[PDB]
Formats: sequence, C-alpha cells, structure tokens
Amino acid sequence: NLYFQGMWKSISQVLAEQFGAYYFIKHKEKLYSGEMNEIWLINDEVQTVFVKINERSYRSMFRAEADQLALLAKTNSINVPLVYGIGNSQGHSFLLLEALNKSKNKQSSFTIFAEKIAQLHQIQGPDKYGLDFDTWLGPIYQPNDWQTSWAKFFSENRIGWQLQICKEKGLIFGNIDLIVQIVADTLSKHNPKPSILHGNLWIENCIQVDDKIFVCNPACYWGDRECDIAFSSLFEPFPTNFYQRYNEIYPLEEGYLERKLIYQLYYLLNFSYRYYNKKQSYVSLTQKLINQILHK
Repeated sequence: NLYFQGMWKSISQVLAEQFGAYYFIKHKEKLYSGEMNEIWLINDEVQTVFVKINERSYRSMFRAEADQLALLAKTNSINVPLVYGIGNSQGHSFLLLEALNKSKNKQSSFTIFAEKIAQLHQIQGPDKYGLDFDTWLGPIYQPNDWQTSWAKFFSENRIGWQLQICKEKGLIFGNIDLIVQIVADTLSKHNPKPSILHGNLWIENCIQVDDKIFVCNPACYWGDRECDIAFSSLFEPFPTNFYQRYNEIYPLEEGYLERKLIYQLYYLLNFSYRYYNKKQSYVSLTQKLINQILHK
C-alpha cells in the first residue's frame, strides 16, 4: 500500500511541526466506522492521536471541521477535542485530534452540559444567519451564505437543499417547492437572535471524559438555537435534567413544539440519505413526518 505509507509520513510531519519534536509512529489501530471516513488511533509511546482519513480532495472538509473545533473551543463554554492539525499526501487528506478517554456515563454531567450549551447559545454575534464558510453534516456540506431571513435560510439552505440531495438518490417524499413553502410559512414570523449552533448535537456525538461531557463532529452555523435542542431529542434523547436546566437558564420561546418538527425533519432527511441502504426506518419516519406537515 504505497500511498498509505506516504500518508503516514505526512501525518508524522504535521505532528512534528505541532509538538516540536518529530513524531515516530510506534502503534496504529484502525477503528470501525459506518461513516465515509476511516478512523485510526496511533501513538508514539507517549502521545495518542485520533485520526480521520479520506481521499485527498477532502482536505477542505477537514479544514472546515478544524476551524469549527477551534471557534467552539474559543467560546470557553462546551468541551471540544483539541486539534493537532490537518494535511494531505498524494492520495489522502486527514484531520488529527486529541484522543479522548471515554469513561462510564454520569447523568449529572448533563446538568453542567446544559449550562454550557445555554452559554454557547447566549453568545451575541452577527445579525444574520449562516457562517463565513460552509460546514458539513455527514457527507453533505451545508450552504452557509449569510441571510437576514431565517424563514428563507432554513427553508432553502437546509430543507430544500437536503430534499434535492435525497431526490438524486431516489428518496422522493413529495413536491419540494410545496415542502419548502410550508416550512417557510411556519417560520414566517420567526427571526430569532442568531445563535452559534454545534449543529450535530445528539447522543452519539457526546463522550463522557471523567466528570465532563465532550462533544465532537460539529456542523456549525449561526441559526435558531432550537435546532440543537430539537435534534438532541430526536432519537435516544438526552436525559431529563438537561432539558430542565437548559430551559431554566434560557427559556424556550412560544412556538417551540411546532418548529421542533420542521427542525427535526432536516436531520431525518440527512439520516435518510446517509442510511437508506442500512436502517430503512429513517425513510418511513421522514415520510410520516412530511405527511403530517403537508396533509394535517
């Protein structure tokens, strides 16, 4: 595997610049992933590194992921893994992160996490929705061109965008314009304070590390804080104390339950696209949810 050897050399080089001394790789282990990316753990007998790998052209995505972890770390709110760097080789690109030690879950760690998620959403920034660069949610990038209207931004850059991607794979749920317009009507009078979103907030991206929860795989943008909350309760939800404490610090506004459905629809379309060949319950839930929004 000639190109694979070049890849390890480039990783050693990026790690050398980072730590100051050259990084001699002594052990390497490939972890399982359903995802597009290959995942590895490597170490030099002292420092362990978590490595995401893909083809060379994915360097831009890995760059975006690193910039998100950086901007999230700078808010001094949620716990995110450190970035050691990005890079590429002849046939691969990669992201290099802190290897977090996963310990047994503590329900109480979610009370503190809700305080950090709250703090994150309370940060005042721009008066428009989006971000300076396009972020990714699974294998699809999210258009983040700035918009003053949330109705428009979510309707087209989220729902419409994902519906089109699904259509290309043959996942057809209904007339796309109709769905976009219905979602736009619901958000018609809703232009909330833009909040910096983790963007991929659900249980599988949380990791218990000693007494704190860390969160990974961001899909950031400035949007409605409710999208984060909505997604976290879609599948296996966070425990009860999270929602209790979050609502106590930053009370959710009137209209939340109606909006929760269209916010959740975005993730189901994404999941449907990513896993139609494997799970199959994602399509069924998406179709049922679309019928509710469209018929009733």
